[PDB]
Amino acid sequence: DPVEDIIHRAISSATNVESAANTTPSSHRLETGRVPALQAAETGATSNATDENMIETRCVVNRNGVLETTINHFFSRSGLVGVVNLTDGTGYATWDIDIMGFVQLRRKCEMFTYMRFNAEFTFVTTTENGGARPYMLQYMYVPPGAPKPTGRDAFQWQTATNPSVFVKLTDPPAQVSVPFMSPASAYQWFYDGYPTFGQHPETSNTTYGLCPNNMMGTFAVRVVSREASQLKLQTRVYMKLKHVRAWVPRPIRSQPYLLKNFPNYDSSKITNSARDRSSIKQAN
Amino acid sequence: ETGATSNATDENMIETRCVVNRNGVLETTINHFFSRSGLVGVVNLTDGTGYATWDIDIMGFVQLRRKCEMFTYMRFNAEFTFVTTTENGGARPYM
Amino acid sequence: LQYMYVPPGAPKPTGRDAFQWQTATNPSVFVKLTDPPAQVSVPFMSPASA
Amino acid sequence: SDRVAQLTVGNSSITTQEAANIVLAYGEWPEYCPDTDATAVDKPTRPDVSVNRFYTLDSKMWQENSTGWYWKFPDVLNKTGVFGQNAQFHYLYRSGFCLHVQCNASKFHQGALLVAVIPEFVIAGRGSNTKEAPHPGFTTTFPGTTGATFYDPYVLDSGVPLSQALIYPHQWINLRTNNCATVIVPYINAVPFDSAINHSNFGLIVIPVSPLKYSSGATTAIPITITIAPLNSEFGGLRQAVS
Amino acid sequence: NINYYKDSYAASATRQDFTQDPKKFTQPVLDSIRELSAPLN
Amino acid sequence: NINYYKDSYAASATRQDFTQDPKKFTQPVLDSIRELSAPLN
Amino acid sequence: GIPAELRPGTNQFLTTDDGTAAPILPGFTPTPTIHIPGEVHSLLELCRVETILEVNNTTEATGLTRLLIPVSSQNKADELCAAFMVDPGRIGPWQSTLVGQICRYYTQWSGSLKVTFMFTGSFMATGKMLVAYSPPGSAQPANRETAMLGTHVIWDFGLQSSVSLVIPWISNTHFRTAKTGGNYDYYTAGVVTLWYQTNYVVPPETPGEAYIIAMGAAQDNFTLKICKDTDEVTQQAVLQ
Amino acid sequence: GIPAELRPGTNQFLTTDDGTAAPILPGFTPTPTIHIPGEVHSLLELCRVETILEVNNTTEATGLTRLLIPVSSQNKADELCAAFMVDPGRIGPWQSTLVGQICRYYTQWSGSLKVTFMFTGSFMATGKMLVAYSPPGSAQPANRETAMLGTHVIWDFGLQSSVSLVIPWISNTHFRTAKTGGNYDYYTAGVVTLWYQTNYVVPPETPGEAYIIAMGAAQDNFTLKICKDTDEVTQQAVLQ
Amino acid sequence: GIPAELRPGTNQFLTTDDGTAAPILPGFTPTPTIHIPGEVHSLLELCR
Amino acid sequence: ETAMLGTHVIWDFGLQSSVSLVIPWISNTHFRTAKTGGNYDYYTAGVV
Ligand SMILES: CCCCCCCCCCCCC/C=C/[C@H](O)[C@H](N)CO
Ligand SMILES: CCCCCCCCCCCCC/C=C/[C@H](O)[C@H](N)CO
Repeated sequence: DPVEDIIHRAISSATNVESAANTTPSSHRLETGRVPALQAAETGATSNATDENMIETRCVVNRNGVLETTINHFFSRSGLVGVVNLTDGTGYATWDIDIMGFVQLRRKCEMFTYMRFNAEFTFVTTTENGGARPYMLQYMYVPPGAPKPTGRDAFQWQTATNPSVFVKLTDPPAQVSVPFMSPASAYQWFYDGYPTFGQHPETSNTTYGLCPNNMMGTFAVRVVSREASQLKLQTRVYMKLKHVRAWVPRPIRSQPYLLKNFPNYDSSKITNSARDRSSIKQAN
Repeated sequence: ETGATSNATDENMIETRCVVNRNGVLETTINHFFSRSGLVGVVNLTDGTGYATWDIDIMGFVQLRRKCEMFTYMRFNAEFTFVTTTENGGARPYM
Repeated sequence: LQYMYVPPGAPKPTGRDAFQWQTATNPSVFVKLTDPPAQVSVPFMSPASA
Repeated sequence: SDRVAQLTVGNSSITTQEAANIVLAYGEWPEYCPDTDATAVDKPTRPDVSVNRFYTLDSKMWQENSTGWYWKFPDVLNKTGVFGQNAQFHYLYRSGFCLHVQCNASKFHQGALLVAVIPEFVIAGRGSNTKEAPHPGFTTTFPGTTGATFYDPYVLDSGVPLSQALIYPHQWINLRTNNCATVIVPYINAVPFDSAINHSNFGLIVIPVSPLKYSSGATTAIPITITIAPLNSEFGGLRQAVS
Repeated sequence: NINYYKDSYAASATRQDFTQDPKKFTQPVLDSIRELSAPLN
Repeated sequence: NINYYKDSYAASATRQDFTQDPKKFTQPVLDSIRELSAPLN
Repeated sequence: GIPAELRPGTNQFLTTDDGTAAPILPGFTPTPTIHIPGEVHSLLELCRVETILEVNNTTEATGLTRLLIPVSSQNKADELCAAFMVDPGRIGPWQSTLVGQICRYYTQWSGSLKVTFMFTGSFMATGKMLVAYSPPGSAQPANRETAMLGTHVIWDFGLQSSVSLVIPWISNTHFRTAKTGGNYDYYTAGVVTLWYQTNYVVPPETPGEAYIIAMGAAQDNFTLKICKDTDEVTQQAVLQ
Repeated sequence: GIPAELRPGTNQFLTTDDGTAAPILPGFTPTPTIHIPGEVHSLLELCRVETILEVNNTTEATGLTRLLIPVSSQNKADELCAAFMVDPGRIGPWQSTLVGQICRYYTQWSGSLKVTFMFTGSFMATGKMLVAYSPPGSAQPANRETAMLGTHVIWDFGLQSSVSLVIPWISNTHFRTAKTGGNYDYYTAGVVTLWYQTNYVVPPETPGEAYIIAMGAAQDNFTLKICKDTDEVTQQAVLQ
Repeated sequence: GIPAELRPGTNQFLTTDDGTAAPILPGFTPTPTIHIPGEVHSLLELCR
Repeated sequence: ETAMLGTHVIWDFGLQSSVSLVIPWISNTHFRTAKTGGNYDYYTAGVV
């Protein structure tokens, strides 16, 4: 009775798969019209020709494990993400928490665009000659907006609101757990965009690709003492990705790395993906 | 002038949509706000009168004082921790 | 000290402070000399059945 | 019954007689934002006819020595039509797309294109500096309707090889088999609504892998036209115009 | 399956996932193709 | 939810509070006002 | 005994940690509780109470004059009265509120806000005002035909001497990091420019310079995520 | 207290270990999840997607020419077109695939493989090709009468422009260590020599030089055992 | 935490001792067993 | 780029050698007077 036109699913299906797939026995095909070997790669789909329809196979009850290949068992292996150098005699050292600076764990994380995980940090602090001297350290976590410490014995080390860890050099290394601290719903490693409005330049726009949903703060460290002790330190920070979910896979890096935040490469030296051989007509 | 705040909700000012909100109001309570240990006193001991005292008054350091001056009456338990070092960093086996 | 385990095919370390010691995928154990000795368990890692 | 198709969206329709198939990106359809995932508290606008229709861009001539091309979405439609006016008055934005790349050639021509869709496609600079450093200009990152030619298509101008770029949603335009590629893409972002001016979600890319070859006497001018269309688009946060 | 804190992110790794769904990456097409037929007809 | 001493103050933090009552600070008036009416009449 | 093996994190002192500790006084029974009025249970009871903004924070006022916004009879139409950003946790008028001082202990606020304007002129003075919130994507609106496009409330002076503009929650992300000014203008939220709708009309023998006291609080869906230390404090000694 | 006694492995830090750790922020509730399309659950979703091999990895191509295999009209019969080893985890054409780059993070692969050839010539050009896999025990076959004895698929050019040779899993051991080239040729798997079945026949006024794009993926029974670090990466600084 | 007190025999390494140890590879599933003839179960099969 | 904004049909040459653009009835009035060219351009209908 009123205006009528105001009144007016998916494809994939997940299966719990425990072991690898089996193989059923086959026979020989002598008939026309039914062909499993001819494909069309232009349709954007991969080939679906199974090996029972190409050759004659046997019955194999397959008992291999598909457990270690999941994204939880692949990323729950802690690797180095930052090295903080402290020379005492300004007395302290800070570290902007950015794990895109070391290349063993970066390339594993660049397989995907969006990742949602918890972390588990570990701080292995030594001296420059090996370590083990009984001095006491303090590790603050400074969130974005909190005042960073400006002295060896400044008042920001009172630490009444934000977390901190007291541990000696001669103890086992300190280890905490860190939740999902981003304001978005996933850490994105590739942000094709600009953070602010305005006229963006042509020569050197250092803001392209800056994602402020990933900047998580500052990690500060000092030696808990009054008089300046004279000993050079290094901490090493190891991040273990746990409870991890990943979205939108992308190809893996093939060019050698350059800057932390920007995916630069040089165009004058492009390394080939496959190392060369003599000719195409021989295999070795 | 009535001493009350405004009660105008945003559904009565503009046209809104249906939002099922799932944000956490847990970390803002007064237990999770004050259960974070901060510095309240520094006791200096130079041996050679041989001892040192400290009148227990936490109104001397300003990080934890200003959090406690939001309220007039407070009733709590405490949990002290004593981090003792030397003047050059610490770790000498004395009792 | 640091004890890495390098599987067959993984790059062996070529320096005292090389980049293979970042250890983002394969296992490693950090332990001092003055701790009790480190101890792990290792499964059946052969491609055959014995 | 599979090579013939028609795609009617809005007041526009595309016919084809030599198609291959239609690809849904990641197996999902573009839809509106549900109430359990929305974070704004205003009511969105949904024009649904005036903004969901096939917009035809300009044509790119394909030659012997073409190194390839890339557009940013929704960058190319911020200045065309009523979608270009709703994406300037409104701060927030959400949509899907439906892409269609036409390229015909005769029975005596040969070659192949790779039409893929890359979410969050970040352009790299081309210098051997370790900090200053070179960064791409604004007309290179956000090119507009005229697109931009690749400098190094082997690494997709991002240090990432083309040989693995079939993990993205894609089709092929093989000139002996088909003449058109169709990819339907949902909304892929870490936030439910995001700005349509700062942030372009994905980038369409057409790269000729095997080159165009033809014997003498054939038609030398082979153009590539691209016709795109928003689907299930909705806006929010009304204000004055910012381009 | 144990936790000593009330915070759910301080726990160890959770239960195993055991699932995969390759049909959204391998065959993301509308007209579903069979194996024993020609994909273009 | 564990304690190793008989003294109740040696325990950890207790159960969560989950309640708030803002009507004693926001609207502490006798004549209760509605929203859709004029507050002075 | 039970064969145990130690893990990393042994012998450390995490400040925010939640563990037991040995009591000093066994058998202790404290002083009994009495009823004391006005108990808080969370800090979102305190962020809903309207407190005064310092909109007139220029270098000329220097005192209690800083709290109030002047109005008068204008010769031209279309004119502007005041303007301020909407950012709890930014330098400016919000810094003198309970919302703007509790959102400095916390990172990543979320939710709507509200701004209440009270008019402190005489009874015989009449007028109308336009109060407009404009979401980000541009600079402060230059005239009334631009600021009328955003969210706005037209306010008539009368017996009910107070209006309230409810600033909605329009955002792309669920949370805004509450630290802004540099490259963090990705998290800004907008302006509340005040415009003359008609005029400030006044009879003879009545003062032609009136004031407006502006207030600010948060709505019912306001939250705060990550607790940090505030930057409003300095110290250089022990307070002997 | 409880009488405990410590064991070896005390105070160590195993990187792959699975234990709890003390949280820094109590009472934390993160930002809620939304629906983002295309979630992976394991890496065997990524090893089934066909990506392009670089069969023409000579020292002459230098670019995007490296991906494609040339065909033309031959004067003699029986001739060879291309050849490559079957070893995910060996230097050569497999190194530019998702299979050949995820099988470098893992030791000891297992299962079948598949190679899809797409022909990018003109419509009027016809021909037939022989695609032969030969199990190990010898060198690359020298003529077509030797390579016809192994597993092979005869492919006719036509409207369906793609064939797929499914390389079966023929092995003595359950797993192949994915590092080979020296004394580890105990774990090699074979060659995929391409032979002309008849010819590349072409009408007049049609180009007589066509190309083939070769693709590669893994079957449904493909697994990977021991996780290690990849050798494709170098670093000599901190990336300032 | 739980108030514990240590005993003698702390931090030693007895070779014949029977205790657990932390695994290096989580989620590991080995190569499946086949039937190989002639399995021993004790050394008194060999002394006869 | 201007004519693509109106009603349009993209036509591919092939075995089906004919397309048909259906010009819809878009008008303010119910009828158009069928005499036009001067001041009667109030009743015009468009271009193909
Ligand atoms: C006393 C404890 C101090 C250490 C606590 C560190 C907590 C902050 C960690 C936040 C989560 C990881 C940081 C973000 C990951 C990547 O680096 C960024 N997304 C960079 O793009
Ligand atoms: C061996 C243990 C020695 C340390 C034991 C200290 C117990 C005394 C603590 C009493 C409770 C806190 C003291 C009172 C808090 C504020 O400083 C005062 N109200 C100051 O106004």
